[PDB]
Amino acid sequence: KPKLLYCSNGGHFLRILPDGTVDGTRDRSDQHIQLQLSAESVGEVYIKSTETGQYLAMDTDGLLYGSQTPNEECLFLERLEENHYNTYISKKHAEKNWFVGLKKNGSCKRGPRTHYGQKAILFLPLPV
Repeated sequence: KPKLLYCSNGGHFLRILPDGTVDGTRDRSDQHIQLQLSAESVGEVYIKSTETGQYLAMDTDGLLYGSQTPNEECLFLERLEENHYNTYISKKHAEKNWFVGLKKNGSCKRGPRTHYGQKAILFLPLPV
């Protein structure tokens, strides 16, 4: 079932825009925040926009983007945290601890600018 990913940092729902950009919005009515998570392996997931069919991904520099096709840069390691929120780390760059994150202003955070402990990397999955 689809779901929203609420980032406690700024209170934004993760959004994958049509142009391939990724950010966050507080507008629960946005059509680009309905995400479908599917697990390849336990703890590994693809995050897809049901509206545009794009997959969340992170390039070799830690930049989040919307990929029109599923590839290895779209695989994320879903990890439950003490607070019961989820952190999503790039599987491809897991050894760099590059997480999916949103700044308090709703803009995406770059992988290298993120690290555990940050409120920017905590997302609460909400089944629609």
